[PDB]
Amino acid sequence: GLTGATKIRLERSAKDITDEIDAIKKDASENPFILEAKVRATTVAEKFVIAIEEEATKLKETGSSGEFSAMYDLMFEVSKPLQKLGIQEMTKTVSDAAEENPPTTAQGVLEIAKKMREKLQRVHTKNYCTLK
Amino acid sequence: QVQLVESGGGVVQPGRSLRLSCAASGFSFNTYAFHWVRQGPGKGLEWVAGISFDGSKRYYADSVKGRFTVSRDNSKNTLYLQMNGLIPEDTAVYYCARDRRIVVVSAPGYWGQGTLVAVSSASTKGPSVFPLAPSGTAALGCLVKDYFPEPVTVSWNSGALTSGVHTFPAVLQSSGLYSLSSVVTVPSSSLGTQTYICNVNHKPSNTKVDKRVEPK
Amino acid sequence: DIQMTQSPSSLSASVGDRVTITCQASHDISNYLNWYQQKPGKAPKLLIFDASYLETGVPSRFSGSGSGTDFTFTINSLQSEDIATYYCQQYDTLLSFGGGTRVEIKRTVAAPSVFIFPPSDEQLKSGTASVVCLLNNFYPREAKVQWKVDNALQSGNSQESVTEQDSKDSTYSLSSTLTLSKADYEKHKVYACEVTHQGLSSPVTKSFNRGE
Repeated sequence: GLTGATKIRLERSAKDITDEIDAIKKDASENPFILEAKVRATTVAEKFVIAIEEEATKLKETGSSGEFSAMYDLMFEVSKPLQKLGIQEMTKTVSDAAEENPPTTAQGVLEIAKKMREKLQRVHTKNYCTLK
Repeated sequence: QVQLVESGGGVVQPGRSLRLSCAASGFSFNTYAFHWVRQGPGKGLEWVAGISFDGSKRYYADSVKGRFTVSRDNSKNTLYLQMNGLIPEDTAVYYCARDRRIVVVSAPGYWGQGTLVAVSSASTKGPSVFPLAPSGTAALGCLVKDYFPEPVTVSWNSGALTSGVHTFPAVLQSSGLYSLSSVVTVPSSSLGTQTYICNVNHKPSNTKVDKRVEPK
Repeated sequence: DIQMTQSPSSLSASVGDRVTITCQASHDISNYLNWYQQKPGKAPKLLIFDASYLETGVPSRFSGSGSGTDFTFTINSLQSEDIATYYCQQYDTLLSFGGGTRVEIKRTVAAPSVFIFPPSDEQLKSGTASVVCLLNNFYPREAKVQWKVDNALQSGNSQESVTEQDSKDSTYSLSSTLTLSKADYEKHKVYACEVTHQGLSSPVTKSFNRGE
């Protein structure tokens, strides 16, 4: 699947989401903890989607079908702990986008990543603005 | 048109090794992840192993972790399951399944027919086939007796006869060998004009037997 | 791990009823839950995915609901062909199935058709005689098969096999096999099969005479 720095960067950025979620899960909607967790998780998750976008662009002319599909596989995997935090249809968002634009090319991964980033931003904005 | 065909089932002595394979055609084999699911006789489904679309991630149930390994070969479009140190609790019909979604590991969508693994020290024995002659509607059948291990398949008229067929579940006799009876109900008018033949197959012993059933 | 507990273990419903099955997950699994149907002799078939989404080609009468730990599977109007064992499956942590729910079909009482089969001449040459009694297309499953050789009741020399309930008429079929040696077969003449069922006003006996 993924090789080289693309493998290192994407895996680390995906692990940064699960580290923060595990941080919140044992650190200590109108609940001020659910609100802050969604803002925190979407911040680090968005960084991961940007890295997905950057690495796909870098691999546009040289990446293979299996490399790009592995980036979607990572996006699907990181959507599960994000959905368990209360961001519903997070998995469906990336899974439906993969059906419309299958991740066999860099452009296909970018389309998937665009919808994932947009979803993560709406959740980030709605929860942050509720803090007030 | 998706087909999945498992192979490699039969008798294996306890503590030995057995390998299972699964053919793919026809779909994009490299797109999908695959699963192994087994079902003991009369028991429920147990997810055993899974492998991602690339072979970079392999997952195993706690009951088989450290003892089973699953692999794929995209060039041959086949999925593999290595079973080491077999125990009688591994006796089951093992199903190879393709994932419902592309790329990701979510759920077994398309299944194979399954192959039966019998973890036993008993010897493989082919069955003896005897006719059940008939005497409105008349009934006739075949008696498949004294075989090991499961299963046997019984078709009528090489599959042409489908209505009224009742192939009974196999019973385990005191001898340790399996017995089964398959019967069919046909009009008594079609007794001296329609030939009724049952096709008995026992793959572990290479027993292809066709027996004519006629009234006495 | 994640423990999936399914309920009920089995149920009996009539054609047209609304059947409901529950899965419970030991931990939160969001909606990473699927529902499978395994008809007798067949491989499992996915009916509902992601706990509420009907798979393409599945009849509308099947549905699913739930998120988190409690899940529900429903058959709006149960059909005879719907007899199967239903399994939930989670994919939150690895994959695992529930214990399954057996769905049987309640129908009207049906009496069995009783047939008697003597041992074949070919098998008799081996030194063992098997006499087969067939109970065809009856409901309910509960039946009593008595073997009588020269009016003598038999026990311990027979084994019963019952087919799964039929997908079309929801009836069962039973086979009883009377096995004895060739020497014992040729020592007696009358071979009787007394059957008792809820659908018979009085027990039905099917008999033959050896060679006749």
